[PDB]
Amino acid sequence: AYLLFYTEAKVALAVK
Amino acid sequence: AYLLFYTEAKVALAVK
Amino acid sequence: AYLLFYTEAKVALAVK
Amino acid sequence: AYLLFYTEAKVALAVK
Amino acid sequence: AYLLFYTEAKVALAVK
Amino acid sequence: AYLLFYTEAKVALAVK
Amino acid sequence: AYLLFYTEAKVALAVK
Amino acid sequence: AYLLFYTEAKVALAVK
Amino acid sequence: AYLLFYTEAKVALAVK
Amino acid sequence: AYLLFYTEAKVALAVK
Amino acid sequence: AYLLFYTEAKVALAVK
Amino acid sequence: AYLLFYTEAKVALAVK
Ligand SMILES: [Cl-]
Ligand SMILES: [Cl-]
Repeated sequence: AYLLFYTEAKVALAVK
Repeated sequence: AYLLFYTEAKVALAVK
Repeated sequence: AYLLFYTEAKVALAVK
Repeated sequence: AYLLFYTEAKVALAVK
Repeated sequence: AYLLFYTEAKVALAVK
Repeated sequence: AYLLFYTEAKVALAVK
Repeated sequence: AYLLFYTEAKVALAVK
Repeated sequence: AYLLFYTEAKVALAVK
Repeated sequence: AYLLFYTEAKVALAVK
Repeated sequence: AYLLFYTEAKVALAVK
Repeated sequence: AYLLFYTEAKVALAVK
Repeated sequence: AYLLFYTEAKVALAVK
Protein backbone atom coordinates (compact mmCIF):
# COMPACT_ATOMS: atom_id res chain seq x y z
CA ALA A 1 0.00 0.00 0.00
CA TYR A 2 0.92 3.68 -0.54
CA LEU A 3 2.14 5.89 2.25
CA LEU A 4 0.85 9.30 1.30
CA PHE A 5 2.39 12.33 2.96
CA TYR A 6 0.25 15.40 3.10
CA THR A 7 -0.12 18.60 5.14
CA GLU A 8 -3.03 19.17 7.48
CA ALA A 9 0.79 23.44 8.40
CA LYS A 10 2.64 20.20 9.45
CA VAL A 11 3.11 16.76 7.93
CA ALA A 12 0.56 13.96 8.27
CA LEU A 13 0.26 10.50 6.72
CA ALA A 14 -2.37 8.26 5.19
CA VAL A 15 -2.17 4.67 3.99
CA LYS A 16 -3.97 3.52 0.87
CA ALA B 1 8.01 14.22 16.31
CA TYR B 2 8.01 10.53 15.26
CA LEU B 3 5.85 8.18 13.24
CA LEU B 4 3.59 5.76 15.08
CA PHE B 5 2.58 2.46 13.44
CA TYR B 6 -0.66 0.89 14.58
CA THR B 7 -3.17 -1.59 13.18
CA GLU B 8 -6.25 -0.31 11.36
CA ALA B 9 -6.88 -4.97 8.96
CA LYS B 10 -3.77 -3.09 7.67
CA VAL B 11 -0.90 -1.10 9.11
CA ALA B 12 -1.80 2.55 9.63
CA LEU B 13 0.27 5.59 10.52
CA ALA B 14 0.24 8.65 12.72
CA VAL B 15 2.66 11.44 13.53
CA LYS B 16 3.32 12.10 17.20
CA ALA C 1 4.75 -6.32 6.83
CA TYR C 2 7.80 -4.77 5.16
CA LEU C 3 8.51 -1.07 4.77
CA LEU C 4 10.16 -0.95 1.37
CA PHE C 5 11.39 2.07 -0.57
CA TYR C 6 10.50 2.02 -4.24
CA THR C 7 10.58 4.22 -7.30
CA GLU C 8 8.40 4.48 -10.42
CA ALA C 9 10.34 10.22 -11.05
CA LYS C 10 9.83 9.82 -7.26
CA VAL C 11 10.98 7.65 -4.41
CA ALA C 12 8.27 6.57 -1.98
CA LEU C 13 7.71 4.22 0.94
CA ALA C 14 5.43 1.26 0.48
CA VAL C 15 3.83 -0.93 3.09
CA LYS C 16 3.83 -4.53 2.01
CA ALA D 1 20.71 -10.85 2.40
CA TYR D 2 18.29 -7.91 2.37
CA LEU D 3 18.10 -5.32 5.10
CA LEU D 4 14.36 -4.58 5.29
CA PHE D 5 12.41 -2.34 7.65
CA TYR D 6 9.68 -4.43 9.18
CA THR D 7 6.65 -4.05 11.46
CA GLU D 8 3.98 -6.38 12.84
CA ALA D 9 3.54 -1.48 16.49
CA LYS D 10 7.35 -0.97 16.49
CA VAL D 11 9.67 -0.95 13.47
CA ALA D 12 12.70 -3.20 13.36
CA LEU D 13 15.45 -3.68 10.83
CA ALA D 14 15.10 -7.24 9.61
CA VAL D 15 18.09 -9.12 8.14
CA LYS D 16 16.54 -11.57 5.77
CA ALA E 1 11.46 18.05 7.37
CA TYR E 2 13.95 15.16 7.57
CA LEU E 3 12.87 11.55 7.93
CA LEU E 4 15.54 10.12 10.28
CA PHE E 5 15.73 6.53 11.65
CA TYR E 6 16.63 6.50 15.32
CA THR E 7 16.79 4.29 18.41
CA GLU E 8 16.45 4.97 22.14
CA ALA E 9 15.27 -1.09 21.87
CA LYS E 10 13.63 -0.92 18.44
CA VAL E 11 13.86 1.76 15.79
CA ALA E 12 11.56 4.61 15.00
CA LEU E 13 11.23 7.20 12.23
CA ALA E 14 11.64 10.74 13.42
CA VAL E 15 10.13 13.63 11.52
CA LYS E 16 12.51 16.54 12.06
CA ALA F 1 28.01 12.75 2.89
CA TYR F 2 24.83 11.83 4.80
CA LEU F 3 21.87 10.38 2.93
CA LEU F 4 18.78 11.69 4.62
CA PHE F 5 15.23 10.96 3.59
CA TYR F 6 13.02 14.02 3.71
CA THR F 7 9.60 15.32 2.84
CA GLU F 8 8.12 18.80 2.61
CA ALA F 9 3.90 16.02 -0.79
CA LYS F 10 6.87 13.91 -2.04
CA VAL F 11 9.65 12.12 -0.25
CA ALA F 12 13.22 12.48 -1.49
CA LEU F 13 16.75 11.47 -0.54
CA ALA F 14 18.86 14.44 0.49
CA VAL F 15 22.59 14.35 0.16
CA LYS F 16 24.20 16.30 3.02
CA ALA G 1 21.51 18.50 -2.82
CA TYR G 2 19.16 15.58 -3.51
CA LEU G 3 19.06 12.36 -5.49
CA LEU G 4 17.00 12.46 -8.65
CA PHE G 5 15.45 9.33 -10.16
CA TYR G 6 14.70 9.40 -13.84
CA THR G 7 14.05 7.00 -16.72
CA GLU G 8 16.78 6.66 -19.38
CA ALA G 9 13.64 1.29 -20.04
CA LYS G 10 15.76 1.70 -16.81
CA VAL G 11 15.76 3.97 -13.78
CA ALA G 12 18.93 6.01 -13.33
CA LEU G 13 20.23 8.41 -10.72
CA ALA G 14 21.71 11.86 -10.64
CA VAL G 15 22.78 14.14 -7.84
CA LYS G 16 21.26 17.54 -8.05
CA ALA H 1 11.30 -1.06 -8.75
CA TYR H 2 12.07 -1.71 -5.06
CA LEU H 3 15.07 -0.06 -3.39
CA LEU H 4 16.35 -2.67 -0.97
CA PHE H 5 19.36 -2.32 1.30
CA TYR H 6 21.43 -5.43 0.98
CA THR H 7 24.65 -7.00 2.22
CA GLU H 8 26.60 -10.24 1.79
CA ALA H 9 31.22 -6.77 4.15
CA LYS H 10 29.51 -3.65 2.66
CA VAL H 11 25.91 -2.53 2.64
CA ALA H 12 24.64 -1.74 -0.82
CA LEU H 13 21.42 -0.43 -2.26
CA ALA H 14 19.83 -2.96 -4.57
CA VAL H 15 17.36 -1.92 -7.25
CA LYS H 16 14.79 -4.74 -7.92
CA ALA I 1 15.98 -12.35 12.00
CA TYR I 2 15.90 -8.69 13.19
CA LEU I 3 18.18 -6.31 15.06
CA LEU I 4 17.52 -4.79 18.41
CA PHE I 5 19.67 -2.10 19.94
CA TYR I 6 20.74 -1.81 23.51
CA THR I 7 22.42 1.28 24.78
CA GLU I 8 23.84 2.74 27.96
CA ALA I 9 28.37 5.44 26.68
CA LYS I 10 28.11 3.48 23.35
CA VAL I 11 25.50 1.58 21.30
CA ALA I 12 25.28 -2.23 21.34
CA LEU I 13 23.58 -4.47 18.80
CA ALA I 14 21.77 -7.68 19.83
CA VAL I 15 20.23 -9.91 17.09
CA LYS I 16 16.93 -11.96 17.23
CA ALA J 1 20.84 8.10 18.63
CA TYR J 2 20.13 8.65 14.94
CA LEU J 3 20.65 5.94 12.36
CA LEU J 4 21.84 7.89 9.27
CA PHE J 5 22.92 6.37 5.94
CA TYR J 6 26.08 7.94 4.56
CA THR J 7 28.75 7.60 1.89
CA GLU J 8 32.30 8.98 1.59
CA ALA J 9 32.44 4.64 -2.79
CA LYS J 10 30.24 2.65 -0.37
CA VAL J 11 27.11 3.39 1.63
CA ALA J 12 27.28 2.68 5.34
CA LEU J 13 24.96 3.09 8.33
CA ALA J 14 26.05 5.66 10.94
CA VAL J 15 25.04 5.70 14.57
CA LYS J 16 24.81 9.30 15.77
CA ALA K 1 20.68 -4.59 -9.96
CA TYR K 2 22.96 -2.39 -7.78
CA LEU K 3 23.22 1.30 -7.14
CA LEU K 4 26.92 2.28 -7.53
CA PHE K 5 28.51 5.40 -6.06
CA TYR K 6 31.59 6.47 -7.93
CA THR K 7 33.86 9.50 -8.04
CA GLU K 8 34.60 11.65 -11.03
CA ALA K 9 35.01 16.99 -8.67
CA LYS K 10 32.04 15.07 -7.06
CA VAL K 11 30.13 11.86 -6.29
CA ALA K 12 28.08 10.36 -9.15
CA LEU K 13 25.62 7.46 -9.42
CA ALA K 14 25.00 4.52 -11.69
CA VAL K 15 22.60 1.57 -11.78
CA LYS K 16 23.95 -1.75 -13.10
CA ALA L 1 30.29 5.48 14.92
CA TYR L 2 29.00 3.14 12.18
CA LEU L 3 27.45 -0.30 11.86
CA LEU L 4 29.84 -2.96 10.68
CA PHE L 5 28.52 -6.07 8.87
CA TYR L 6 30.48 -9.30 8.93
CA THR L 7 30.15 -13.02 8.28
CA GLU L 8 29.75 -15.59 11.06
CA ALA L 9 26.52 -19.10 7.86
CA LYS L 10 25.02 -15.62 8.70
CA VAL L 11 25.37 -11.84 8.65
CA ALA L 12 26.18 -10.31 12.05
CA LEU L 13 26.69 -6.71 13.15
CA ALA L 14 28.91 -4.62 15.42
CA VAL L 15 29.07 -0.93 16.35
CA LYS L 16 32.47 0.68 15.71
CL1 LIG M 1 28.09 10.38 27.58
CL1 LIG N 1 33.36 -17.49 8.57
